Amino acid sequence: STNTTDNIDYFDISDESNYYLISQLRPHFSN
Amino acid sequence: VPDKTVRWCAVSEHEATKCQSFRDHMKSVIPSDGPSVACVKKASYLDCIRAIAANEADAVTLDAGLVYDAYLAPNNLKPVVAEFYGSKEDPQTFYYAVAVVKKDSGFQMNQLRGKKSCHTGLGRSAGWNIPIGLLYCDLPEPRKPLEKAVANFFSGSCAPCADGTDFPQLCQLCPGCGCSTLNQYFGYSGAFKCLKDGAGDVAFVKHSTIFENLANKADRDQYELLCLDNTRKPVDEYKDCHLAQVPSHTVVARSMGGKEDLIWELLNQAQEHFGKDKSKEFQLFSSPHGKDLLFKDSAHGFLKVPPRMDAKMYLGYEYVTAIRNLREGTCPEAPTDECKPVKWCALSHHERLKCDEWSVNSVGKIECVSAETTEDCIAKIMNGEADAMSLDGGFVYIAGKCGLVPVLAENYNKSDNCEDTPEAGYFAVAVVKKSASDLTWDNLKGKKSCHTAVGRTAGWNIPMGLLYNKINHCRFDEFFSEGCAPGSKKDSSLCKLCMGSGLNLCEPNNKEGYYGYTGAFRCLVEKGDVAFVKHQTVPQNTGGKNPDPWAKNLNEKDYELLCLDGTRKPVEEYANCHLARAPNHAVVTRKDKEACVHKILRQQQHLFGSNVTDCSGNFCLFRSETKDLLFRDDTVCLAKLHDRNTYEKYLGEEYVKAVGNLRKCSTSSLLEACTFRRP
Amino acid sequence: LQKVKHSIDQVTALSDGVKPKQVTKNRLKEYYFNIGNYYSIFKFGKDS
Ligand SMILES: *[C@@H]1O[C@H](CO)[C@@H](O[C@@H]2O[C@H](CO)[C@@H](O)[C@H](O)[C@H]2NC(C)=O)[C@H](O)[C@H]1NC(C)=O
Ligand SMILES: *[C@@H]1O[C@H](CO)[C@@H](O)[C@H](O)[C@H]1NC(C)=O
Ligand SMILES: [Fe+3]
Ligand SMILES: [Fe+3]
Repeated sequence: STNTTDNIDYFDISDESNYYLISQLRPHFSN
Repeated sequence: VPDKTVRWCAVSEHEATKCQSFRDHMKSVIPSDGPSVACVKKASYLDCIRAIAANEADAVTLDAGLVYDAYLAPNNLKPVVAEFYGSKEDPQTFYYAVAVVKKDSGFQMNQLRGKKSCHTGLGRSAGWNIPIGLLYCDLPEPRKPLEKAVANFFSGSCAPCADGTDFPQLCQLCPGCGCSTLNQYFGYSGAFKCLKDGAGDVAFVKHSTIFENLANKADRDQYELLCLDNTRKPVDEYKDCHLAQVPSHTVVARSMGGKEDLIWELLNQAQEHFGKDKSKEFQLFSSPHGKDLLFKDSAHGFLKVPPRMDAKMYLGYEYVTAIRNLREGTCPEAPTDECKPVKWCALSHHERLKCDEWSVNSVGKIECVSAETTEDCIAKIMNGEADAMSLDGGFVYIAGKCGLVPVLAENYNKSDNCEDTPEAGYFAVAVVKKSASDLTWDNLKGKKSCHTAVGRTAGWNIPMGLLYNKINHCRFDEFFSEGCAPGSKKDSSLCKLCMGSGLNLCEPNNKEGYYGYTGAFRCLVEKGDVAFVKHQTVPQNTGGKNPDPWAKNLNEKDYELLCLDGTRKPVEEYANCHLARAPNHAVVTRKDKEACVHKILRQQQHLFGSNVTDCSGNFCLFRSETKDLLFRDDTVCLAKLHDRNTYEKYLGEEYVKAVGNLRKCSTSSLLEACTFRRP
Repeated sequence: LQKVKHSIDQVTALSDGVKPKQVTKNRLKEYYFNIGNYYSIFKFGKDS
């Protein structure tokens, strides 16, 4: 049945200031 | 709750107005996730200090002399952000306290009695504590309470924040003493206004005040300052006749709740945009309606206070002793015949037993106060709870930076005349085994290392300096696979090989089994590949001299100590294989207790020293149970130091340079805290 | 989920509210910038 993972775009990182969060989803910013 | 706004104190409506402007213009450049300012209004500084203590405010800026009123119980505040006053090329943390008077008034410092005086506030540094403390012991008894006898010494004065109901003479020039900018005589500009209006004859300010208020050179040409040795002097050469130096104004905060990182974030991002004329629109260090609001006008930037430095270390020992003896009112006599007993410092319960036994075997001249790590005990010598201790040169360097001098040294070679003869110092070696004959000083990478402790000479400085020349990395957990270096951070592998448990792992004291010289030798015997110890470690531990089980089976022959070129040479001749000369351990103390520690220790070592045989059944100061308690076990006598009592004099040039090549790499917080003092 | 719940609580918390009709121009600027930031957190939080 299910043996693999197709989606990875939940992985992310923010800045060192933790002010801006990047997503791998579109459009990567709330701004 | 946004939970990142920083509430703040304002004293009056002018400072509240500058607080609101500061809020509006600091809203712009910071993101909305970042910190923000909230303005809380109080009536004086004291209501603000109680407000921060009762969690209604978070920060305020005040003098050093009010930091002494701030860190007392139940307030328990702490300085967190200092500030510098010079140009950005040379930051100056201190500033100068001066006494500014009208021209040709015709009195020196001795003829000061009964003149009208203008003080900048009750308890502030350059206005109250330095001017009163200079002329303090000339007042007639009773000195207590202070401001009563000061109120009799002066014929009318203005000191803000003093009690006008209980004392009228302090509030004689000023109509009613008020702790605000709303008082026209409060502050640096207020005291100089008290001089300019002619209501006062002398005003006490800092050096920059007359340059701030006056812009015409003739107005600088009239007013004068009086000196310590009773001369007049013009104000432009203020470096010659300053009364005393003082630390900066400081932002205070709570001790536990803080919060430090958010104040430093906010004031840092305010500093880069608004402080030194970066924007013409808003100014951080000036305002049109009032001056000296929220900060000084003479400040030019902020500096972070390191996390080890509290208030009592921030003010120094001399200034805390001055404010305490001034507030209580003792005016000391100091006969040099008698001496109070010495408060020796010990650590971690294996030093305390032998210290207390020495306190009873001595008649009473030695008393014991203890700590848990040696960095706490150096600070405990600095504050005043302790007097002297014995350190190796790696910590005699640090305590030499903090302001301590070495008095006596330890000799490690027997002679008929050892007390007068200076010793050249012991050697630092690395020890490997015969079973691992493939080892070379050229290749130590990925091999297991054993150290004495972080910061010591033969264990840390001499090896990692040479390895710092070879690797060019500051970190040493990458070059070595594992090892045991006590005092390191818990996250490194250098604590992953050590042995003590539980929660006593890598604690730099005798609770760790691998601490010291002999403990590092147990690191080499049990789990290590190389050890870094002194050159005499193997003859003491091997040969069946230790009654411990691990050391009786060890032979002196099969160990071997490697040179720096790559040659493999045995233990009996250390003079072939030595990394560098290390200086001896020394006894350090403060400057004022130099003579008494000298006399008590020489008088004390003649009774309990090295000539005492039959050690069990009696007392020995130097002979210990193989753990080097309070001294190193091979110490024959304590050599007298004359003409060489300074860390750079005693330690010699090559070792000081060798630590100076490791200057950017050391991670001890106490060195950082003692190096913030230097401008 | 924490960001979504906080943004909903902030916007509804402003809709509780004192409801001022009159603001200053900079107050209008941080006003619109503020609530636009909150709704931005809501949209990004939804897709996440
Ligand atoms: C360690 O001390 C011993 C004895 O104190 C030193 O031996 C010296 O040997 C010379 C031989 O000519 C004598 O004249 C000296 O009187 C001895 N004593 C001193 C204090 O020099 C030995 O040289 C010392 N070794 C080290 C490395 O310090
Ligand atoms: C050795 O110690 C004993 C102990 O009382 C003392 O009498 C003697 O003077 C000491 N000798 C020297 C040379 O210091
Ligand atoms: Fe000041
Ligand atoms: Fe040492």
